[PDB]
Amino acid sequence: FAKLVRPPVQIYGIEGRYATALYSAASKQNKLEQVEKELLRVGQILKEPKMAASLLNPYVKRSVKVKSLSDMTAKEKFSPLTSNLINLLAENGRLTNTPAVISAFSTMMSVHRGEVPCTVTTASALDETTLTELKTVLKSFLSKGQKYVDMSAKTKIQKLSRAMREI
Amino acid sequence: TTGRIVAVIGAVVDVQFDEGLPPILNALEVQGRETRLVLEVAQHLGESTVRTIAMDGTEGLVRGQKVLDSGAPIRIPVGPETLGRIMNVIGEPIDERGPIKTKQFAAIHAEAPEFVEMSVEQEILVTGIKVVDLLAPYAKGGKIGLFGGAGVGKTVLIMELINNVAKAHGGYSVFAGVGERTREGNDLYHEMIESGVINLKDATSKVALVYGQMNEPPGARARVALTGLTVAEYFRDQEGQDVLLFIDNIFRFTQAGSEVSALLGRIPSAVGYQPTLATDMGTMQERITTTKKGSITSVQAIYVPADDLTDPAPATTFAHLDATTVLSRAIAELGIYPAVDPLDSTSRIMDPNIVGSEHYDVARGVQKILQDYKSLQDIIAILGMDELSEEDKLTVSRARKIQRFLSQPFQVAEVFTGHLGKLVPLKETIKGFQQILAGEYDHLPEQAFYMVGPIEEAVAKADKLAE
Amino acid sequence: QKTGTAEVSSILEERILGADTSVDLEETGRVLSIGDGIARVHGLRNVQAEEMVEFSSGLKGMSLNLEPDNVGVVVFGNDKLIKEGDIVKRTGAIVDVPVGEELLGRVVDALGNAIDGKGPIGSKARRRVGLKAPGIIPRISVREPMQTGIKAVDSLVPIGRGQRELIIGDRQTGKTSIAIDTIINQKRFNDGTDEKKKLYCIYVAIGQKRSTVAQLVKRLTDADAMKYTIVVSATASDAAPLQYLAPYSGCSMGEYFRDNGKHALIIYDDLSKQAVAYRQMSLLLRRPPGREAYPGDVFYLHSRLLERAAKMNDAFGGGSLTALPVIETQAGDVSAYIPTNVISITDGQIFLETELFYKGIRPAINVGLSVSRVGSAAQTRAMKQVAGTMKLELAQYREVAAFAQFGSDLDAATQQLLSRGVRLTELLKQGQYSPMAIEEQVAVIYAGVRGYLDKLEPSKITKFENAFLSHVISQHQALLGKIRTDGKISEESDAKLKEIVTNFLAGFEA
Amino acid sequence: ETGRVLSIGDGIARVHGLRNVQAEEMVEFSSGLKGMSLNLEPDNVGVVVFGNDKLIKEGDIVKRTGAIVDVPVGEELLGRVVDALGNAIDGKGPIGSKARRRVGLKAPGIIPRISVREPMQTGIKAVDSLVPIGRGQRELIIGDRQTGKTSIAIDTIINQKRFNDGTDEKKKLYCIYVAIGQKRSTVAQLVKRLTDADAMKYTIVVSATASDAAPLQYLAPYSGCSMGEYFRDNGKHALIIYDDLSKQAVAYRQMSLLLRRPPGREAYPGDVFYLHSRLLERAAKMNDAFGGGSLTALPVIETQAGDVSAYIPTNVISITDGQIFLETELFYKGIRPAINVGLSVSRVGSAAQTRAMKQVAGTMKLELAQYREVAAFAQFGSDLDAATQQLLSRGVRLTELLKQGQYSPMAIEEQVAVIYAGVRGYLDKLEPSKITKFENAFLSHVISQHQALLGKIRTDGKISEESDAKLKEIVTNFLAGFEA
Ligand SMILES: Nc1ncnc2c1ncn2[C@@H]1O[C@H](COP(=O)(O)OP(=O)(O)NP(=O)(O)O)[C@@H](O)[C@H]1O
Ligand SMILES: Nc1ncnc2c1ncn2[C@@H]1O[C@H](COP(=O)(O)OP(=O)(O)NP(=O)(O)O)[C@@H](O)[C@H]1O
Ligand SMILES: Nc1ncnc2c1ncn2[C@@H]1O[C@H](COP(=O)(O)OP(=O)(O)O)[C@@H](O)[C@H]1O
Ligand SMILES: [Mg+2]
Ligand SMILES: [Mg+2]
Ligand SMILES: [Mg+2]
Repeated sequence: FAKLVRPPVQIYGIEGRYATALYSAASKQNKLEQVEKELLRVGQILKEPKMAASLLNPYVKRSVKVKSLSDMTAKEKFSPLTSNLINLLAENGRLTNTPAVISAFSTMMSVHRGEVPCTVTTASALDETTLTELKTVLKSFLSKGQKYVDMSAKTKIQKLSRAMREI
Repeated sequence: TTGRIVAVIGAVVDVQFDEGLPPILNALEVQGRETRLVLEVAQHLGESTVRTIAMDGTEGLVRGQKVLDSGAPIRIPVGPETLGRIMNVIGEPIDERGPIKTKQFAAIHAEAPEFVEMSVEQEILVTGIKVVDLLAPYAKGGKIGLFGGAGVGKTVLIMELINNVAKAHGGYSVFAGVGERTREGNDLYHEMIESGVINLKDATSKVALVYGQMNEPPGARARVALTGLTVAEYFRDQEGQDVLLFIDNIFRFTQAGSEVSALLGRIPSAVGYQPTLATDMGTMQERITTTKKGSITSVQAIYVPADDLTDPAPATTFAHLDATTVLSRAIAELGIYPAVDPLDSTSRIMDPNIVGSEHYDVARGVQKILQDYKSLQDIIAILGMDELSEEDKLTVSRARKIQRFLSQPFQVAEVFTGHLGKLVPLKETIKGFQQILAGEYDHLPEQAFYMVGPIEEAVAKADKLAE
Repeated sequence: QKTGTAEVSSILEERILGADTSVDLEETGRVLSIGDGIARVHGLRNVQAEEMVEFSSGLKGMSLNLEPDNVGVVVFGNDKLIKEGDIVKRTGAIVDVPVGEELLGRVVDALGNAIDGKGPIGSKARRRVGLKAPGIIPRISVREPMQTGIKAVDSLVPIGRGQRELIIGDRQTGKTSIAIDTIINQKRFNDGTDEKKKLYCIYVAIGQKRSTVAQLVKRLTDADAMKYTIVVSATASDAAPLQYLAPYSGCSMGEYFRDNGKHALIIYDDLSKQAVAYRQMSLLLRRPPGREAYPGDVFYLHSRLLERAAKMNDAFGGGSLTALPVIETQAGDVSAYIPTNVISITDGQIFLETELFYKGIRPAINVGLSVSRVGSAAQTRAMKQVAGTMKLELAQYREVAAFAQFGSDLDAATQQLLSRGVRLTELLKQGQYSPMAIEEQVAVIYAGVRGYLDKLEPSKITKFENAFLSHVISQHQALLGKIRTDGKISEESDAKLKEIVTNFLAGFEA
Repeated sequence: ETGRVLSIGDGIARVHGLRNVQAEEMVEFSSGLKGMSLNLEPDNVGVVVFGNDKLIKEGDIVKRTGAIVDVPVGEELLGRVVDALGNAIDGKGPIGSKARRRVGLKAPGIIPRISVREPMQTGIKAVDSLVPIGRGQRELIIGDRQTGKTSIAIDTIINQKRFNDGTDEKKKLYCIYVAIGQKRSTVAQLVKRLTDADAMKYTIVVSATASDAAPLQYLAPYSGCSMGEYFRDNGKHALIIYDDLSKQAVAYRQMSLLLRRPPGREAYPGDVFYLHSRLLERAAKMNDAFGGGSLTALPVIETQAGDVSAYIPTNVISITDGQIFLETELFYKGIRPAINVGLSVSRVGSAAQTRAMKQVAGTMKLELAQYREVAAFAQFGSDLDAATQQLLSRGVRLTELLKQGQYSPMAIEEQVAVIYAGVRGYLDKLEPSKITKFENAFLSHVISQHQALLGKIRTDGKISEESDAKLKEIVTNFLAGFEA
């Protein structure tokens, strides 16, 4: 019934379906950012030498795994309206999945903010702007300052080409 | 509202809607095409997305393309200004004569004439085709079906039908070629302008044409028949008129339904038809009917896939008929056109209290003797002919005569036959056979009954073949 | 696929926020998806298996799959009226139908609603369409005749009350007529004074076109049969679950008469088309396909239904429901999945054949294949003492039929059986809508089965029986009407018959 | 400009990107490989690779073309041999392809057309008399393997020399010949056959064979169609021969199954009808207002043990305007070309002959479907009346007539010559075992003597009582000069 804040990143179609939820669950209370960081933290509350004996453990089950996740929520920097995307993955048996659910939370966050096109040879241009390939030049200026059938195919073969300057 | 294509396979496009989820059946609008593209909604997969069939090819679409909720089911140029005009799947005219001009439009997805509206009156429509009239007469304003495997004369029959029945008729006719040959539409347009049931000049056109041939998508074919009947449904309910609705070929409707069914999410059923072959047919034959308000004589032609009359398509079609003419390859192969199986063809009004004891008693007598001859058939042809009774060489003799006298040079088949057309009035048919049956021509040789009209025209060939 | 319904966005979002639509989805739910007459639904967390629910847009539905994360519901009606979101609501609904005499003459739909346009049905009672059949003990061995008044049947394929005889044959062979005439013939008992012998008729039309069911009721009306007949009808353009259901409604409305010491006859025309519908629901519900794509319960389907006709012992009313299901076979294949099943469930078959039909044998009953396991026991004694012989004689006639042709010169001993045979055969021919009284039958069979017709040209037989029948019916209403009530053929009635037969033939062929 | 490769296998590349790619639009691959979009799904484009997908690897780069798939067109193709995409492969350096038509063209609707009236001659007595084709017709050649299905389509192109090496600009017929599924060893041996008899000049030959990728056979007969669509849409006459659609269908099946489109009957996909329907509609007889140009299409189907119930063979028969059946049985029996008259139909009848043929064979097609049945009834040695003693006394001789050599068409005039011999009853008294040494003479005797009569009938295409009269003696002037 409820209408849904589908933010123009969309992402999936089948699986990281929780993610596509909280860009709409968040965008009511504008706590997008409160969680953009909350998740970053939980991503490692579980990658402990103390949390993997349930992380991938069909041994305890939906019993002492959800009410043992009233801890790693209430306790820590959480306990909001996002201690629940866990309490869901907790019940809906997909704790083994959250990493991917956080991953996509991002790639959908940084399309309300940044843009993602990348250089050729190294890092991310993060062109957080209202226009694509506007600031693609004026941000790579901080980069300086830091014919016979066959020969046809063999010339484009070096230009923008192959295994050369790639490394 | 506005919607965006999410995915596209072959003929099935899913679409996503910000707000206005269109109800199933609702015609949707693809924004951005050099020719109009409609998407009949088919289901709600949920998450504000709807799967749909395209009423034309999806070559070109792109993930995100703009789609608009036309708010309601496909709508067409129902009305009197359709005569002489070649419509199509979605209304758009295609004889090149600029918009069909009417301010009355109806959705092609109607409900069906309730119980209480059913008419129980049936009276014999004579066709002048001997075999049908003698053994299985059609009934004014009733569902008729033309069964046929490929190439046995199904389509030609329906021509010689529209020639005879639909010419000496002062009402309205609606011929709708679903899923067959485009060549054969062009072919009929011009014969139907030579005869001028379609007249390009005045407005004396008595024939609406709807068309969606074997060159169009599954979407189209699946609905072309829904259109052509919406067209003839008007001329019925309003006028109180006598609407002649011809279809060719009502089979292509279920086949078309088949092609997309897969991509729509259906475990297939027997012979691999849709799990819905049954009801798909029902909520659609149940419309091609006759109410108290008006009458529609319907003449469908059904393809029999591989001649197997049990193939779930032609099989399920039989329930929906009042008179069925069934065509036989083995008969056609013997040169006996129209290849009607005088023992698989049936009418509801073949009742002595409807056609009279003379008619009835005479039909059934012919039916019998042909059946008896069929029975001696593998005695004789493998164990010496003259080893037969006296009684039997007699019931063979007459039978083969009867069997041939049942052929007719059709007027639309002169091109093939070689004899000038023909047409026999019911009572000269009854009389003709009654005679042959009675033993009155046991002297004239076989070929004399092959391909003549009224019985006498055989006594003609009886001497012409002599000296 | 991997995922799972309910689990996504629309639903997902709100398990985070905090959603509080009072009815914790116990008493209601909302449509997660809808197509091809299936409506997957979130919530209804308290529906029972097979419960009836109401759609926001007013439509009716049935809960066949209770899956873990959603209820799968099949839609009683066109579904353009349903969309993702619509709220679905437990109505506390019992699927039950109108019951009792107030239906005779009516034409209801699959669920019990008048559709004859004659307004309200004064249904004093309701009964649930879903009911177990009488077990082992409530019953006693079928013995009272259920006479169709068709010579071929009442002599060679007896049906008793409580029996399930199957009308089975290719299309267009007279399967439905066999049913019709049977209903018609019932009247003579219903307008008599014997309650023990009346029979109330439910005729369930499944999957046929309206122009037909209509036609049908006109004919049943012209015979003044409608007065003791209920006509339940789930026609071709009705939705699936209706058709699926119709026969069990029908069974329930007769099951009433059964349990009130009365006697009903139900026709399921056509039990093959019901199967088809149920198949459709099963497939779209995504349930494992088997042979011909039918479910694993398409036997269980029909055996639930047909085991519900019975003959209640005295201690239970003495009542009876009798079923004539009708199966369409394809190219005569009676080993196909559905035929196999029904033929298996029932206790007799009347097979009809097209060659028979055109050869002249109408009704076109193949008396060799046809059978009733109740048999002699369902027959009056009179009938028994001619039918027996006839059966045997036709049987021999059958063994030697080959020499009909290549035998115009063979042992005068078997020249005999041929003659008797073709004659007996002529006697089993019968016109449409002309059901004969049992004593009448016994007479005309007596004639042939005792020789008297042997020296008459086969042609004339159907005319002789026509006049001979008439003669006795107006004249000797005496010891005709006596053959009936006494039940047997008296040492004395034997003679008053031989007198009328031989002396009437005499003058007939003179 | 386009994006990633998600996964690759079996000629099916999944692609994560291409977000603005048209459905049915051809992409291009890292390695320079032309692919194709067919599954536009939420999170990827499944693409059918048009060649060896070894070169492709996860992660490669796929780039849009913007274009729906298209091919070389026009006279600059005649005499060549091109693969399914138009590329030349006979080693003679590119074609002069100024004209570039799209494969995915829909067919001519109702108006652009006109009843098929134009005789498309095969030069095969059997076909040209009893199942005559006409320009715009689709006539199916169907039969078991090694029955003669191809030596039909070949004998027909080899017949079009006569018209293409002359003046009359209507009688001219340019030929395309798709070769789907066959082995190169054959395509070649076949071109060689064309070349020799000198016909290769007026004949495109698109060839997508055994070793060619799957989508390449899928597409081949379409490509070869566009090329023939030009010739019609520009006022000229084309005859395309798909050999064979059976093998094509199989190919389409592969793509479809690998694309994970749930399988139907015999594993084929739902639209496996649409496939042949749409392709085969694109042959038409354009009406004057559109060029007068045509596209006659001989599709070819191959049956198993004769089974014409097979999904496919039943589909294609429902589509074409009639067909010729083949039958190994007749073949070995002596009836070469093995045809089965009674079972072959031409849904255009005489409307597609000269009034010269029509007069010798216009009610002889319903005669060799009754003389047939009336020699299968009285097979045994007994007695039959005055009427049916003759029909047999004739036919046996008549059939010895449609018995025809191979790679040796005949011009319609000569066909009318021999057909006349019998049909008018100038053979009704000769032992069949000779009716061949006979024809082989009486036809080289009335080409060496009367180029006269041929002249007329060939031109006006009819036999006036004039022409007829001359015949009536040239014949007679021969039976008495041999036996009597
Ligand atoms: N006893 C009879 N004598 C002569 N004709 C008969 C007889 N019984 C039935 N018919 C005719 O047979 C026809 C059809 O038989 P029907 O009762 O419909 O069998 P059916 O198996 O139901 N065919 P269908 O319902 O279409 O699958 C009718 O038109 C009758 O008039
Ligand atoms: N009219 C004829 N007279 C004598 N031999 C013939 C004739 N026509 C064809 N043949 C021979 O029969 C063989 C088969 O001819 P073909 O055209 O390849 O039939 P096909 O069914 O297409 N074979 P295939 O492509 O393997 O299916 C040849 O190798 C010919 O030489
Ligand atoms: N009335 C007829 N008289 C003689 N031959 C006929 C007749 N009708 C059909 N035929 C033969 O049957 C062929 C196919 O006819 P058609 O009706 O198109 O088959 P289909 O039933 O698939 O539409 C014709 O081309 C013709 O040679
Ligand atoms: Mg046709
Ligand atoms: Mg019936
Ligand atoms: Mg070949």
